[PDB]
Amino acid sequence: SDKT
Amino acid sequence: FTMEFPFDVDALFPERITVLDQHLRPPAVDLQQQIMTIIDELGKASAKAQNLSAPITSASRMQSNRHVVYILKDSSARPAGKGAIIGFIKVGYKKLFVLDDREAHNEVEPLCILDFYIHESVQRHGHGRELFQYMLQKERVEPHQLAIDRPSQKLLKFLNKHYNLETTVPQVNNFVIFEGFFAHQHPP
Ligand SMILES: *SCCNC(=O)CCNC(=O)[C@H](O)C(C)(C)COP(=O)(O)OP(=O)(O)OC[C@H]1O[C@@H](n2cnc3c(N)ncnc32)[C@H](O)[C@@H]1OP(=O)(O)O
Repeated sequence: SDKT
Repeated sequence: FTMEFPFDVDALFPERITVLDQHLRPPAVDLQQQIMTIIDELGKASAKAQNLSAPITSASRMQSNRHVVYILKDSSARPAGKGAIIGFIKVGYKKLFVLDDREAHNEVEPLCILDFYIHESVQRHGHGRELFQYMLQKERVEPHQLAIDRPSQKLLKFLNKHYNLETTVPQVNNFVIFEGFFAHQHPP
């Protein structure tokens, strides 16, 4: 995930 | 990001939806930097819309990953006469391990929705659905085969409304999947  | 740029978007992007990869090839005075600027601004706007402290989409990130971005231009005439950009969706395949409802961890490599944004002023005008449909067709995937990186609630409502998608087993890896994802399940 890049949102974490 | 206002949708408009100090250069001609219609000249840059002749097609309604333009698909770009890590090479950021202009469709065929630095056209590539025009594309890079559009992606940079889109990524900053999306981050702000999702309450993120920094962008997850940018020109440099496109160049260093194996993601694909679909950019929707405005098909109407704008007063300033140089076209405009409505929004984008960014996808990429990722290796994941996902838990099903039968206690199994499954190794998978689905197409993932990684970023998705339509300018605030023109949300709820059907542009998101148009862009999503184009992406499904080109990628040759059905909606229940997707994983999504930390979807917003807005996107979950969108997916339920348009595709009847319902979330399935929750994961520990920040991705969301929908009923039908697993081989023993059935889509909506
Ligand atoms: S995971 C990151 C997803 N991106 C964002 O959350 C960024 C902000 N939102 C957007 O960029 C767009 O609103 C997205 C989510 C990309 C959807 O695109 P559109 O707004 O163009 O969608 P359509 O007009 O095609 O479909 C409208 C239906 O989508 C859901 N929806 C849109 N906006 C909202 C809000 N604010 N709150 C809840 N749901 C929302 C709804 O199902 C909407 O249908 P309604 O009958 O109007 O509720």
